[PDB]
Amino acid sequence: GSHMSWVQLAGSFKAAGTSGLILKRCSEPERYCLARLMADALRGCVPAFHGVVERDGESYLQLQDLLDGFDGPCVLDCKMGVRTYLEEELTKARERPKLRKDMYKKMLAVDPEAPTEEEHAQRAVTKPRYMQWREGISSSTTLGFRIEGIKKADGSCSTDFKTTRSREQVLRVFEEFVQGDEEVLRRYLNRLQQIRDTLEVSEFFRRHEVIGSSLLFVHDHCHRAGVWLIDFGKTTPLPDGQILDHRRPWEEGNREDGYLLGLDNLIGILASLAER
Ligand SMILES: Nc1ncnc2c1ncn2[C@@H]1O[C@H](COP(=O)(O)OP(=O)(O)OP(=O)(O)O)[C@@H](O)[C@H]1O
Ligand SMILES: O=P(O)(O)O[C@@H]1[C@@H](O)[C@H](OP(=O)(O)O)C[C@@H](O)[C@H]1OP(=O)(O)O
Ligand SMILES: [Mn+2]
Ligand SMILES: [Mn+2]
Repeated sequence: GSHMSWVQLAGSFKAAGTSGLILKRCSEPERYCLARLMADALRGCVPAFHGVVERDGESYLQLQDLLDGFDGPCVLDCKMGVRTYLEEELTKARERPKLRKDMYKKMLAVDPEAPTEEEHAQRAVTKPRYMQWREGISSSTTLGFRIEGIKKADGSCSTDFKTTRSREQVLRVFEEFVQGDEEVLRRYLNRLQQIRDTLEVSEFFRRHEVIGSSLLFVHDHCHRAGVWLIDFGKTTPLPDGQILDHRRPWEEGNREDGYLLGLDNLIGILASLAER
């Protein structure tokens, strides 16, 4: 049905006046990206962007509500890429470190031996250090994606995936998500194959570093299944006609995100599940 229906039964999102739409707090990087994407090969792989609206003295993206076509949708959010922070965060952490006390807490909780003696003394870590740690205990570093959350239309949700890392651990999350619906799994795989094909020919994709975006998997008990790319808040244009392959390893300077390494692995796991 609608994401704000789920929000109410359970941020940056607000109910839209028009049926089938949702509002997201406007950010300049994401507005720029959605405008380019409506004219790109990837047009059909992202939510429709209808422009910006003002609601209580604040700018919102008018987006397609991806849940609108579905009867009580199941949603899985997959964060894509081997790297999940911009390179400029590394520069800022060196010259002008913003110590994050919150990120220290989240880290200790998962692994008490993870922080350094100095981080323990600071009770605080830099964003890049926190994000690099998150990448390594999840599947991000090795597979180039990670499961972030699952939501169901009753309000039922889980974000308990921070140590979901191995190929087989990831497969078991998708296995439980699709609940033996062969039609949903087949439609997901067909959609991911067509998405990969579109990304490989996209003018937008070859010219942009795609960081912190997700693949949103949506299905219902009527066996309807869709997948879309979302969240272009950290997607940045490459300088002066530079391009990425989105598969080669990230080395500070080269701006590689491993997006397609992730997608390749995600397709392989779903193809493996389908043969189980
Ligand atoms: N167009 C959409 N239609 C329906 N639901 C959406 C849409 N965009 C986002 N959502 C929902 O909102 C969640 C958060 O989306 P998104 O990542 O764009 O926002 P965010 O505020 O940057 O969140 P995060 O900090 O987790 O990255 C998604 O996982 C999904 O459940
Ligand atoms: O907004 P801050 O806290 O600076 O960063 C969050 C980070 O706290 C979060 O960690 P957890 O997912 O909570 O472990 C992962 C991302 O949502 C990240 O947001 P960006 O993707 O960088 O915009
Ligand atoms: Mn996001
Ligand atoms: Mn985000």
